[PDB]
Amino acid sequence: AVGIGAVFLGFLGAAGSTMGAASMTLTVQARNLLLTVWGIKQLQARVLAVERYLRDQQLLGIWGCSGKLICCTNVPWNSSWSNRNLSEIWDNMTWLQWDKEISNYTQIIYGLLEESQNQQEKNEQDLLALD
Amino acid sequence: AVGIGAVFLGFLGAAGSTMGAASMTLTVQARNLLLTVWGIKQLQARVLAVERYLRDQQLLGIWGCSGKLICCTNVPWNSSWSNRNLSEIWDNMTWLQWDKEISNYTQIIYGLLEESQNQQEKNEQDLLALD
Amino acid sequence: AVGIGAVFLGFLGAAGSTMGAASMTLTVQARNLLLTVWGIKQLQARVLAVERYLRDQQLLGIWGCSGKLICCTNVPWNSSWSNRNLSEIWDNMTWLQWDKEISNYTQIIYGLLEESQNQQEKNEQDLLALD
Amino acid sequence: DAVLTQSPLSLPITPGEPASISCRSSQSLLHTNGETYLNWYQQKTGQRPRLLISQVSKREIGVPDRFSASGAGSDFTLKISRVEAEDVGLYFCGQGLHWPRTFGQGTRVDIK
Amino acid sequence: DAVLTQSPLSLPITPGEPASISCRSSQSLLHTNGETYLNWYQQKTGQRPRLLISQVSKREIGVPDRFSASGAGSDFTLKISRVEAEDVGLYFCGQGLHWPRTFGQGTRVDIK
Amino acid sequence: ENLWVTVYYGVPVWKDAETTLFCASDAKHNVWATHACVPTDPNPQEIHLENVTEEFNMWKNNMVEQMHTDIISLWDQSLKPCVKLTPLCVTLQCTNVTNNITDDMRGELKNCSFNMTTELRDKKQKVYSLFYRLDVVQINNKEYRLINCNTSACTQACPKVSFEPIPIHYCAPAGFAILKCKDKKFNGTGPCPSVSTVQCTHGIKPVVSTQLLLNGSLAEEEVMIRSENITNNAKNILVQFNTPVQINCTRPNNNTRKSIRIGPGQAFYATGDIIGDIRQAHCNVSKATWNETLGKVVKQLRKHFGNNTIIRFANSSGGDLEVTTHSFNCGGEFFYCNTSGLFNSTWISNNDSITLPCRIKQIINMWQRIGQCMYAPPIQGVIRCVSNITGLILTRDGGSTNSTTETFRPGGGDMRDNWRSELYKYKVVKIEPLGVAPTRCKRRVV
Amino acid sequence: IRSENITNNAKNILVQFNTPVQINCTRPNNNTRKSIRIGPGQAFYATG
Amino acid sequence: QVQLQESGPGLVKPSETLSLTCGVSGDSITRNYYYWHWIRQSPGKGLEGLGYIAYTGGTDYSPSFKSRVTISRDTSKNQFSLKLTSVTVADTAVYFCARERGDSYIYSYDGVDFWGQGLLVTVSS
Ligand SMILES: *[C@@H]1O[C@H](CO)[C@@H](O[C@@H]2O[C@H](CO)[C@@H](O[C@@H]3O[C@H](CO[C@H]4O[C@H](CO)[C@@H](O)[C@H](O)[C@@H]4O)[C@@H](O)[C@H](O[C@H]4O[C@H](CO)[C@@H](O)[C@H](O)[C@@H]4O)[C@@H]3O)[C@H](O)[C@H]2NC(C)=O)[C@H](O)[C@H]1NC(C)=O
Ligand SMILES: *[C@@H]1O[C@H](CO)[C@@H](O[C@@H]2O[C@H](CO)[C@@H](O[C@@H]3O[C@H](CO)[C@@H](O)[C@H](O)[C@@H]3O)[C@H](O)[C@H]2NC(C)=O)[C@H](O)[C@H]1NC(C)=O
Ligand SMILES: *[C@@H]1O[C@H](CO)[C@@H](O[C@@H]2O[C@H](CO)[C@@H](O[C@@H]3O[C@H](CO)[C@@H](O)[C@H](O)[C@@H]3O)[C@H](O)[C@H]2NC(C)=O)[C@H](O)[C@H]1NC(C)=O
Ligand SMILES: *[C@@H]1O[C@H](CO)[C@@H](O[C@@H]2O[C@H](CO)[C@@H](O[C@@H]3O[C@H](CO)[C@@H](O)[C@H](O)[C@@H]3O)[C@H](O)[C@H]2NC(C)=O)[C@H](O)[C@H]1NC(C)=O
Ligand SMILES: *[C@@H]1O[C@H](CO)[C@@H](O[C@@H]2O[C@H](CO)[C@@H](O[C@@H]3O[C@H](CO)[C@@H](O)[C@H](O)[C@@H]3O)[C@H](O)[C@H]2NC(C)=O)[C@H](O)[C@H]1NC(C)=O
Ligand SMILES: *[C@@H]1O[C@H](CO)[C@@H](O[C@@H]2O[C@H](CO)[C@@H](O[C@@H]3O[C@H](CO)[C@@H](O)[C@H](O)[C@@H]3O)[C@H](O)[C@H]2NC(C)=O)[C@H](O)[C@H]1NC(C)=O
Ligand SMILES: *[C@@H]1O[C@H](CO)[C@@H](O[C@@H]2O[C@H](CO)[C@@H](O)[C@H](O)[C@H]2NC(C)=O)[C@H](O)[C@H]1NC(C)=O
Ligand SMILES: *[C@@H]1O[C@H](CO)[C@@H](O[C@@H]2O[C@H](CO)[C@@H](O)[C@H](O)[C@H]2NC(C)=O)[C@H](O)[C@H]1NC(C)=O
Ligand SMILES: *[C@@H]1O[C@H](CO)[C@@H](O)[C@H](O)[C@H]1NC(C)=O
Ligand SMILES: *[C@@H]1O[C@H](CO)[C@@H](O)[C@H](O)[C@H]1NC(C)=O
Ligand SMILES: *[C@@H]1O[C@H](CO)[C@@H](O)[C@H](O)[C@H]1NC(C)=O
Ligand SMILES: *[C@@H]1O[C@H](CO)[C@@H](O)[C@H](O)[C@H]1NC(C)=O
Ligand SMILES: *[C@@H]1O[C@H](CO)[C@@H](O)[C@H](O)[C@H]1NC(C)=O
Ligand SMILES: *[C@@H]1O[C@H](CO)[C@@H](O)[C@H](O)[C@H]1NC(C)=O
Ligand SMILES: *[C@@H]1O[C@H](CO)[C@@H](O)[C@H](O)[C@H]1NC(C)=O
Ligand SMILES: *[C@@H]1O[C@H](CO)[C@@H](O)[C@H](O)[C@H]1NC(C)=O
Ligand SMILES: *[C@@H]1O[C@H](CO)[C@@H](O)[C@H](O)[C@H]1NC(C)=O
Ligand SMILES: *[C@@H]1O[C@H](CO)[C@@H](O)[C@H](O)[C@H]1NC(C)=O
Ligand SMILES: *[C@@H]1O[C@H](CO)[C@@H](O)[C@H](O)[C@H]1NC(C)=O
Ligand SMILES: *[C@@H]1O[C@H](CO)[C@@H](O)[C@H](O)[C@H]1NC(C)=O
Ligand SMILES: *[C@@H]1O[C@H](CO)[C@@H](O)[C@H](O)[C@H]1NC(C)=O
Ligand SMILES: *[C@@H]1O[C@H](CO)[C@@H](O)[C@H](O)[C@H]1NC(C)=O
Ligand SMILES: *[C@@H]1O[C@H](CO)[C@@H](O)[C@H](O)[C@H]1NC(C)=O
Ligand SMILES: *[C@@H]1O[C@H](CO)[C@@H](O)[C@H](O)[C@H]1NC(C)=O
Ligand SMILES: *[C@@H]1O[C@H](CO)[C@@H](O)[C@H](O)[C@H]1NC(C)=O
Ligand SMILES: *[C@@H]1O[C@H](CO)[C@@H](O)[C@H](O)[C@H]1NC(C)=O
Ligand SMILES: *[C@@H]1O[C@H](CO)[C@@H](O)[C@H](O)[C@H]1NC(C)=O
Ligand SMILES: *[C@@H]1O[C@H](CO)[C@@H](O)[C@H](O)[C@H]1NC(C)=O
Ligand SMILES: *[C@@H]1O[C@H](CO)[C@@H](O)[C@H](O)[C@H]1NC(C)=O
Ligand SMILES: *[C@@H]1O[C@H](CO)[C@@H](O)[C@H](O)[C@H]1NC(C)=O
Repeated sequence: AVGIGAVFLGFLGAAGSTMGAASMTLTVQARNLLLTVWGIKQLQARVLAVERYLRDQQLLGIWGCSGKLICCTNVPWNSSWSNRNLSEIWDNMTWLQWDKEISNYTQIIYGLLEESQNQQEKNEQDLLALD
Repeated sequence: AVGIGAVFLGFLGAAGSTMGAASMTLTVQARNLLLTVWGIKQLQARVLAVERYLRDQQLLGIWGCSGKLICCTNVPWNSSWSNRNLSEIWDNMTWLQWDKEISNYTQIIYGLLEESQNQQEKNEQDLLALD
Repeated sequence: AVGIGAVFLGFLGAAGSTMGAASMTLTVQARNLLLTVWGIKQLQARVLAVERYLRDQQLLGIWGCSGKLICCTNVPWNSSWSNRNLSEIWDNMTWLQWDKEISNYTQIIYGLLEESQNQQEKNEQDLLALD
Repeated sequence: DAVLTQSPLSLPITPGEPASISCRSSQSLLHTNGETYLNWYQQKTGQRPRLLISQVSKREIGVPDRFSASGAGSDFTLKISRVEAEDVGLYFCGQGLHWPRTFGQGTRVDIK
Repeated sequence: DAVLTQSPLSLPITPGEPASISCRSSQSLLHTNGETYLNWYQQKTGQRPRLLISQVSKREIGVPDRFSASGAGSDFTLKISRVEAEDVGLYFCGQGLHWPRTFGQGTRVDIK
Repeated sequence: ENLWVTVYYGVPVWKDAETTLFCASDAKHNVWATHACVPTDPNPQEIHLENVTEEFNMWKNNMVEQMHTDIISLWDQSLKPCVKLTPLCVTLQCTNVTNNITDDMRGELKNCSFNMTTELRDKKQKVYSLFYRLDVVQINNKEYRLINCNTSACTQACPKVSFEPIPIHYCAPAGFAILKCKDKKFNGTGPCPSVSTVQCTHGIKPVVSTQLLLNGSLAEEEVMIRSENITNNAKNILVQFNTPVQINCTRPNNNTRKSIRIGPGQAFYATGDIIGDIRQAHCNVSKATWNETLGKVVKQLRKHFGNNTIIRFANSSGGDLEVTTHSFNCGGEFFYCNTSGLFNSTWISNNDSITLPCRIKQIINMWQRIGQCMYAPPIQGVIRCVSNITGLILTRDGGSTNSTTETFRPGGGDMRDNWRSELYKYKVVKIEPLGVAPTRCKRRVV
Repeated sequence: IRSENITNNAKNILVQFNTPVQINCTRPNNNTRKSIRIGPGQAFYATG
Repeated sequence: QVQLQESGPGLVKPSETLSLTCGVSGDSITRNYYYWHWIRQSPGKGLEGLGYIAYTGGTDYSPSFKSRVTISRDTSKNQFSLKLTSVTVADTAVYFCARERGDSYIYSYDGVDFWGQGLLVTVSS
């Protein structure tokens, strides 16, 4: 039942809400990702959906987050990308606008995460090898 | 070689065994999950198997068991769901009968597990933010 | 820029390098793993590539290394498999030669790893049961 | 105010035959999020209410499977596969979407 | 030694039409790993040079979108989609592949 | 102060993309296969989104192209099992029908006789059939031949497949979604103030028309004018009505059917002798409703070109019969009506029905195909046709700075416009659940 | 020189050059094409 | 952001040693994949790279100046210096200190990120 407390909404229902409020519905978006010519077309659609999901999972796997909807990384943020306040982003901006703003700097963050993960992995292996 | 010690059984050979003994053979079941019209028929079967496996993997991924066969959770078990002894379920019942009895409450348990894991992720992230 | 320090190299370009030096380039090889008749051929190729990647990830999932390229295990290395010093392997051998030398004993190591993970899984569950 | 109107007001019956109760709403119960909100209640003579079915067609735990319901939009009905002598009492169809919350006038069931 | 040669020596233009600069190398800049290592630099009168584009076609952060470049192997060109009056100064093209590092002679841009 | 970056999975971020949507239906023979369409959802869910706006822009969406390709695929798949009319190209001897022939119908039907083969290759048979004047040419009683003989041989439509345009629902695949604009006054382009997500689109009627849109979805509250560039006279103008105008079409000729065994297991369904009186086929439309509808269209169209200017309506200019006359296959009969009586009036500033004649044709090629035609078999009995008009496809007559008498003209060619008028409220998008944003969380070093 | 077994006379011998030679071939006859319609929508291009 | 600043004397007599020092602020000289160069802008002849120092301490000198340039580092105060012997009149130029990008094991990065301010040295009495 709807009330003054929490709200359920639907798939892609928090697209117009701020990032802070939209971060609570990360599970609903993730759980919905999954005549011979027509058979080829249907199989193509299913295969493409599987490749996209596998690519996203692979990208997550390369980083230090095996599997979880929210995870933390050990690299500081660079103002050069945004420079915006902390509270002003989560409480006054939606996900679409933020994505549009960081779209020109995604590849750099994607490379930095991989670099940090490789360094952390080798350091952890060396640290654990002193037993 | 067979003997008075442990037995190996086969693929789904532990179906007649109790839940306690069948829980030791969880790896064998999990490791066996993977004319143009004929080509379509074979590709359809292959894609169906891949989709089913990815579905189960996604369900495990949403929870805190993305990479292990046996994992514990934090939600307690309400007595109304079964009101049966622990020793009698593991040592006097099989998976087929237990699955038949709990089939009417699987969706509720899945929803509770998903919500609990989401809340736990938010709590861990909030606590980790202090450091 | 290229210099006396590190070197970028390319995809499968560190094959000639020693194992110790090639172990730092695992991410580059892992990240690159992803008219009706022509459609059947391309779909078959894509399905085979996805099945291969899924099989590799499944093998890693069975072991306790489901979300990391580098991990550690509790089963030691029996001398009968290689009977060679540690330094001569990482600093004087390549992956192609080490792979060709252990090719006849890979299945045994795989079985040992799976059994060790199953035993550790039940030991850990039994130990955590006290809570 | 979302008013609920049930029909028939009285349903004289006997054991061993099916029964049906209908509930209609003045406003559509389909929420913006694509979900429906309707619950069926039961209340014996002098006892407190009891929730039988929820979310239109989601059977509660501990209630026998004889009771059933289905519908969408503004038309919903409650179907009992086989009624028993202990099923006597008032029946209500509540809604938990529009404020303030309201319930139907009530339908009574008694032996013929 | 891999030397760089630029052309034209001077580029007198006016605010209102595009501009283009070219830079070539004596040796192939395509390294054995499959990556080019040419970069473009801009230097004002009595000021430190600034890196505009990297890896042939990568608009450094904080540089206006009005600049762009392309090339492969031994031919490269720097084109300005929209030139203003503050783009007066020298332009340098350099390679970070061969040793010793080399830079072009330097073509200056000035208002006609 | 320090900020650390973190990655989030499952954000509602999305972007435009191209994808091949699969058809869905109720899953209840007809010309449309419908066997490749999976059953539709028992109760489709519509999720309305608040505070979001999307840049809808028709005339470029791949939905219309995909639908066109799908219609072509089903149409071709419905003609392959049918028989090929290859031995029909023979020297036809014809004579005009003079039995109770009227002045307007005079010379339209030609009683033709010719030699045709049979089930045995060693013998032939002499038969006769009726053919329309539009499907025969003279060879220089007189000798004649079919119009498609010198172009290409084509098959005949099977009698078991009906031409009923049942609805079809397009649904996006996994990992994609289709947005819907709920605005009641949505323009052909621009940002939609109220966007809503839906699983499957509404039932789209795959009707066929050339000048007047029929059996479609009407406007929600008022007449809407659609055009990619209204200032460009070379661009077609689409108009959608708010209320429909009924039209009654009929074929009073009570003709019969005759089966001619042209081979082993192959039969040619020819036109038999017409019994009873003979009259011309025509359609009707109320004058009052048409006048009111035209007035409303003039009122809505004047705000785009100015109040002072006066607009005018004129009939078709000329060209092929497909574009110069309204066509629509109903009752298994392809019609071609002369719409010159509908656009015959001016609009100055500030007995009860209209009848228009029609012509029937049996050799229909459809679209812009010349090497593959289709022979429509005759339909026994009298044909009655009632229909709802939903829209029109107008064309501007290029003129100088007259600033008056803006002459408009009906006429549509490509079938893409018909589906554009129905798919203007949808656009397919691709979701990107992976997101990145900063926060105060660091990493627990172990 | 390329060959699976040079000592086996039953195997083909492949030779690759380092510099090419030019060959000029031509059909001096100035023939004409003639179209013959052998059926509905079908034609046979005969030699004129 | 990172800032570079050179220090030393602007006037030197001919035929003796010449020493310059360039400080680093905002970043550490022991960075995982970055190099530090010394480039001079001579009038008319163009830019010239004297040499560079890697993060590992290894020095590299150009072939035409290998017998005259020398680079040292001091990680305790986050700065590096260059020594140049047998100076001549032709060495008069603006000496810069900059930091370029090293090719990491995983990815490749090129380009000089930051430059100093430049100090003109006159070789004349
Ligand atoms: C736009 O929408 C209108 C709806 O308003 C469509 O009009 C329909 O047109 C079709 C023909 O194209 C009509 O179908 C035919 O109706 C004939 C009359 O039969 C009546 O009575 C029977 C009793 O069982 C009803 O089932 C039937 O619906 C009618 O009410 C039938 O005799 C016809 O059957 C013959 O053809 C079919 C194949 O089509 C064969 O299977 C049969 O065996 C038989 O040979 C046929 O059913 C339909 O009735 C019209 N509807 C209405 C409400 O009038 C327009 O066609 C549509 N499109 C266009 C372009 O305008
Ligand atoms: C569409 O936009 C409106 C306008 O921003 C959204 O309404 C806003 O909802 C938030 C809740 O996430 C409200 O914030 C809270 O309001 C209460 C009011 O008592 C306050 O106590 C809290 O501290 C907090 O500020 C916000 O006020 C409210 N804005 C209004 C009502 O003007 C709406 O949620 C958006 N919907 C979607 C689907 O994005
Ligand atoms: C991210 O990069 C894209 C390009 O890859 C940027 O898009 C570009 O944005 C500029 C404006 O900053 C557009 O310039 C246009 O200039 C004309 C003439 O002055 C003006 O009339 C327009 O209104 C517009 O300003 C440009 O067209 C646009 N696209 C391209 C392909 O260059 C985007 O701005 C970048 N975003 C950030 C946050 O850096
Ligand atoms: C099929 O069901 C039969 C029972 O009807 C299973 O036989 C049972 O196997 C268990 C194995 O643990 C036996 O337990 C053992 O009993 C001995 C003697 O008391 C004790 O010393 C051991 O420590 C252990 O408790 C059990 O007695 C035995 N029951 C009978 C009647 O033979 C059989 O294993 C089942 N087979 C499959 C494939 O599920
Ligand atoms: C391809 O093979 C050549 C020849 O083995 C490799 O060059 C050699 O690489 C090794 C390993 O780094 C060098 O050894 C080390 O040299 C440094 C001084 O540079 C010294 O301090 C270390 O203690 C160790 O000796 C070796 O000197 C070097 N050169 C020669 C002539 O052997 C090359 O790296 C290989 N490249 C690839 C991509 O596999
Ligand atoms: C892993 O297993 C493979 C196959 O079982 C082994 O390859 C085989 O190795 C033997 C040598 O142990 C080769 O025999 C050869 O025989 C000739 C004639 O006597 C002799 O002149 C050679 O010097 C060699 O001894 C055999 O050809 C070879 N391949 C096959 C297909 O059998 C491999 O050695 C095993 N590796 C290890 C580390 O055990
Ligand atoms: C079309 O021509 C045929 C061939 O003459 C006509 O068929 C004959 O019509 C006469 C007069 O009604 C009959 O006596 C014959 O028995 C018919 N059959 C044959 C095989 O000769 C047919 O009636 C003509 N139809 C029309 C509409 O004029
Ligand atoms: C159908 O075939 C018959 C048999 O070939 C044709 O009859 C011939 O027509 C020609 C031309 O008029 C005459 O020279 C022959 O003498 C006829 N032969 C016979 C046996 O009658 C007839 O013309 C063909 N066409 C039609 C429409 O019947
Ligand atoms: C910006 O990136 C640099 C990379 O060295 C890092 O040191 C710095 O801490 C980042 N931003 C801040 C001030 O956290
Ligand atoms: C956030 O941005 C606003 C707008 O410029 C500014 O006034 C404010 O000081 C910033 N910081 C905080 C902590 O609010
Ligand atoms: C019964 O279920 C409720 C959920 O409403 C839960 O809070 C409670 O813990 C359960 N009872 C037991 C004994 O676990
Ligand atoms: C198990 O259930 C039985 C009832 O059949 C009961 O008598 C017994 O006490 C239960 N065991 C425990 C440990 O409570
Ligand atoms: C390497 O192994 C061989 C044989 O086992 C042995 O003779 C040699 O001493 C070893 N070398 C080192 C450095 O341990
Ligand atoms: C028969 O019809 C044609 C038109 O198709 C006409 O030209 C001819 O004069 C007519 N002949 C007679 C006798 O009516
Ligand atoms: C076929 O004949 C008709 C009528 O004589 C003519 O209009 C058409 O152009 C012809 N087609 C071809 C391909 O010759
Ligand atoms: C729709 O919007 C575009 C863009 O503003 C405009 O050019 C066009 O005239 C509009 N059409 C109508 C019918 O309002
Ligand atoms: C529309 O047509 C006019 C000419 O009537 C042209 O000038 C204009 O560029 C076209 N496009 C738009 C977007 O207005
Ligand atoms: C159309 O109108 C005319 C008016 O005379 C009438 O005779 C005819 O029967 C009508 N046809 C239909 C199908 O209503
Ligand atoms: C068509 O026929 C129906 C029959 O009920 C009639 O009501 C309607 O007015 C007719 N329309 C026209 C335009 O004749
Ligand atoms: C439409 O009806 C009005 C009623 O007053 C009449 O004045 C007008 O002339 C009519 N227009 C046409 C085209 O019949
Ligand atoms: C045309 O007339 C309407 C009133 O009917 C008025 O609202 C509109 O502004 C007028 N058009 C112009 C351009 O003034
Ligand atoms: C209708 O269009 C045709 C085009 O050929 C023309 O000849 C005819 O005159 C037009 N009708 C009227 C009434 O002008
Ligand atoms: C359509 O009807 C009008 C009525 O005057 C006529 O002039 C015109 O020629 C007709 N069209 C054709 C193609 O005959
Ligand atoms: C159009 O209207 C005029 C009015 O004078 C009339 O003479 C003419 O015949 C009409 N044409 C048609 C095709 O209705
Ligand atoms: C056509 O005529 C026949 C004559 O027997 C009659 O039975 C049939 O009903 C007529 N067709 C219609 C549609 O009335
Ligand atoms: C035609 O329009 C009328 C009036 O809106 C409607 O009642 C009827 O159902 C429509 N018929 C079809 C086939 O759309
Ligand atoms: C290739 O090398 C082998 C081994 O040396 C030799 O036997 C063979 O003759 C060579 N091939 C040719 C074509 O000479
Ligand atoms: C090549 O041919 C010779 C005979 O000419 C034969 O003896 C030999 O076995 C063949 N194969 C090889 C690999 O030499
Ligand atoms: C080939 O050579 C002969 C020599 O007589 C000459 O006549 C002929 O034209 C040549 N052909 C070509 C294609 O060069
Ligand atoms: C071949 O004959 C044609 C005939 O018109 C002529 O035009 C052409 O020039 C001839 N070719 C040569 C090479 O003479």
